Amino acid sequence: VDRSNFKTCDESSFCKRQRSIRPGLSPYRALLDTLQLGPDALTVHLIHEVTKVLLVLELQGLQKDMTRIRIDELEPRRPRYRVPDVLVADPPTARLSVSGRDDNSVELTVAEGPYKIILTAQPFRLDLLEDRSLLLSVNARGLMAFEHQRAPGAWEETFKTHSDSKPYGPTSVGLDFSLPGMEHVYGIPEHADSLRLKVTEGGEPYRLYNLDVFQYELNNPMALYGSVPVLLAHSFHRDLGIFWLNAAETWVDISSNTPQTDIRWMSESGIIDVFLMLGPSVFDVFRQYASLTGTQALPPLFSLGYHQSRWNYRDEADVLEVDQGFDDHNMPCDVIWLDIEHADGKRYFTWDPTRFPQPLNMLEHLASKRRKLVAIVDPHIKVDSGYRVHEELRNHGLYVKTRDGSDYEGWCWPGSASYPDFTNPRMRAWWSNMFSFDNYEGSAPNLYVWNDMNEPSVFNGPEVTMLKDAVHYGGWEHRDIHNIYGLYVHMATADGLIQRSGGIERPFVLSRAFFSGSQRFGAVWTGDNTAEWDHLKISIPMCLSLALVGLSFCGADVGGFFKNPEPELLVRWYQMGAYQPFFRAHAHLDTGRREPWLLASQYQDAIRDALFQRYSLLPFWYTLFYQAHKEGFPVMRPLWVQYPEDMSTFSIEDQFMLGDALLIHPVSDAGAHGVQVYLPGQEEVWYDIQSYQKHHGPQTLYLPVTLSSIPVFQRGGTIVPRWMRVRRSSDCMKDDPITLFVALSPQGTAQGELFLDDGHTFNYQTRHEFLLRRFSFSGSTLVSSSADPKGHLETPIWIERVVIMGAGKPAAVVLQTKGSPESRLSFQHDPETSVLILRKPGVSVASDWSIHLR
Amino acid sequence: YEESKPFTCLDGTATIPFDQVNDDYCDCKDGSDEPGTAACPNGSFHCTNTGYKPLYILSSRVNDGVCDCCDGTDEYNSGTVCENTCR
Ligand SMILES: [N-]=[N+]=Nc1ccc(NCCCCN[C@H]2C[C@](O)(CO)[C@@H](O)[C@H](O)[C@H]2O)c([N+](=O)[O-])c1
Ligand SMILES: [Ca+2]
Ligand SMILES: [Ca+2]
Repeated sequence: VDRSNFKTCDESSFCKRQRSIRPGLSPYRALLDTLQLGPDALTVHLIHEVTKVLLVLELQGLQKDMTRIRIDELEPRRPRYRVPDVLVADPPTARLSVSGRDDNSVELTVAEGPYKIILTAQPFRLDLLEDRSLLLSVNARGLMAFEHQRAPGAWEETFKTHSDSKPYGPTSVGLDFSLPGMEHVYGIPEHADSLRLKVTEGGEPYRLYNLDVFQYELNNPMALYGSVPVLLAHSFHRDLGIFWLNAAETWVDISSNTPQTDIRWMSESGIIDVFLMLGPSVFDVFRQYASLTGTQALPPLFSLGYHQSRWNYRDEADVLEVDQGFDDHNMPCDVIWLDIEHADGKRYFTWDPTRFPQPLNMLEHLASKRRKLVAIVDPHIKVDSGYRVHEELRNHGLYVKTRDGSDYEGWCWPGSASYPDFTNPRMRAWWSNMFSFDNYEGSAPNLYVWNDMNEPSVFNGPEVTMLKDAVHYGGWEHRDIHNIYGLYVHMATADGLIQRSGGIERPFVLSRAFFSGSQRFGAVWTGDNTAEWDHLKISIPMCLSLALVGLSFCGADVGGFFKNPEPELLVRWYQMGAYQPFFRAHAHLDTGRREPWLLASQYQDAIRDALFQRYSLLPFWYTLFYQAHKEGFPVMRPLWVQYPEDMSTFSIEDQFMLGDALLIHPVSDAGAHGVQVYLPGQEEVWYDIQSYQKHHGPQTLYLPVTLSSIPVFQRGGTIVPRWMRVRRSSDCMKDDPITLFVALSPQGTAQGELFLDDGHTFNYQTRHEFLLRRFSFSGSTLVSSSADPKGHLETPIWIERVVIMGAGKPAAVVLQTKGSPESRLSFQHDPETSVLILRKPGVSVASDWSIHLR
Repeated sequence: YEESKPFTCLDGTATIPFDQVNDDYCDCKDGSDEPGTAACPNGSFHCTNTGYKPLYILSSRVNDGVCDCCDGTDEYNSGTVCENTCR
């Protein structure tokens, strides 16, 4: 990357102003005479001691142990930006009470305890407590800064050749937070950086500004394509979260100091609007944040399969050759992707008239293999009087505008292009209607969508994005809205895929740019990575930092986007991607073709093995995503989420968990002969799912590997459902029987869940047509019961096999299910591995049943 | 009255009763007990395909909803009705 195109904090004039304010006595003070305790909030005036500017603090306790702090000007010349459409609801409030008061202090109790907020008047300060434990302090280092709107690089400012007219002058806001007891913080994606965030004191702050960084590099805090202003703090004793609800350019400083971490947020405009999520457990934080910005959209089953992509597949014949290549080489695949060369000169919603002349027939041939297709649709519209999309958007005034009232024009893939104003609800509705089968001619129900370049990328723009003084719906500047522009694209696209179906089909949309709330609209990926071993390694901490902030449907380009991976790296990347949520191979225009059958047989076989393991685990992946959708719990997890008291896990990022059942340590080094796998948990056992060898935790096990090894361990006490009949795509598999893998705890117990529905509609929600089963093992009995009785489903899926790890040989196996005579099952048992296989239970998955080992 | 005999896997790994032949569960390590279902990972399904060449397909493609035999016999209980195309 050429770093000179992108501002450092010093080159960002508001970052330079804010960051020059160093820790010290704050000039802000609360006028306790103005304090009012309102019906859902507390309001009190703040004043700058020197400027005498008057601010208003709106302090709120919220249900589910959360506090919200909002600060705005008392009498602004013009209203400041407050972020819309990100919060899924008005957060339910909890009542504040004054429980203490002196000359310089007011203590507030939230509802009836145990949470208390101490407002200090001079200097202005907030402390948050659970009883007498101090959880968090606000403005403890005096870094609060609120530039008031003055009379219309502090004003006019230039970077390279681009001039920001800056008609409103300095308006930046900033605020600090002190986390006593915390030494590990996480989150604020997206950065090609480690899971555990580094202190910024001697360098750049972490930057949050959706930007298109060409050939981005590793281990640095430059802003990448998406921004989620959510920071998580973990210690042995508690978990906390900070949600800084601002859409403008934001810099984040992190400092360490009895152990304590301080966090400072610095944003260019808008109000101060921050949520304090008090835990105490990390799953409490997940729930708290989920109640604010929603949960992960339930992906249609096919989108959890394998995606085959590149820039670019040539033509319909090429797409069909790729399709047939998967079947001829016995490799599963659900979706083939069409990048920008499938359209007419990068006019989106069109098809190249020579190379894609009959898209319906291409889509019909894919439907006959029960596979899907994804087409790219970017949000920049070619300036072209013959382009109907451009004419309609121009005629209806739905483009982003410059200050002089003309439509903004930049440069992108089709050359000169304009940018629809997706902050305008009328534009988003137009966009969604454009995906109807009549408007998007050539599309069909098995065609889904990829939104790229939606930061927005502008090739001739400052930092390769839109001018700060472009103008959006309701007069707001682009500097106000920048970081939710991509989310609005992702949202309008996803709604369009729903509406074109009459509200029945679940969408699938991959998006490059994102914000808080993007989890509600589909998937994201880490952009243009590189075919190198270190880029393979960094996919884990990048997707883990996205998982912690609610974006569970994450992945990285398998094989790397830039450059050509050596076959061994490609094999290891398939094994890595096979255990990450979003699983797509993608490649740059000038790379050699790397469809997985083009390699020598030894590499083909290891890739096929990784693809089979992924397809077998789809019932498990699907259930984890249903839990993500209902509860807000991440699918891919850091080990410290499952072992919060094991401080040796707080920084691990070459290992991760899927739910609570599977621990993954993929090989990520060329020519490796083994890996060091940390198996955590006291009194915890782990099963090598390839050899069935049981290992007790906690230990670091040295595990030898070959080209075909994917180090995966099942936790004792868990039950993992698999489809052992791998077919060519997931649609072919979704009525097939389930095999249950029971990993016995040392106490001889195990538990697990399973979600099932039709695989693609909202019927699970609108008609309660689904199954949520609970499987539980204790004593010597495996029992299937309903984990949600409201769910019923017509399905042929049955239980064809049970594999129990850690069991002795029984004398007899007996199955009982309601409505059937008591049955005896035959079994096989290996005394070396203590693996018990129950043959063909033959019971419907919708039925209660029990199996007893005598 | 006299009775019936059992089935022996073609690899010789086992002998099972004939009511476990094509019972939709894999009992032979070579897949030979399920020539008519999708139960074995290493099995094969024989397309007779009168009017064209006969063909073997993977067991995983029996009732996957995709027409693999030109005579359509691989899809007999999947919801996909295949037409004869051996012409
Ligand atoms: N500034 N100047 N103009 C430029 C800017 C960039 C540039 N190449 C950058 C390659 C990154 C593209 N990556 C995205 C776009 C896709 O490549 C195709 O839609 C997609 O495949 C991928 O996934 C996406 O992330 C060139 N150039 O080709 O000379 C000229
Ligand atoms: Ca059988
Ligand atoms: Ca078939």
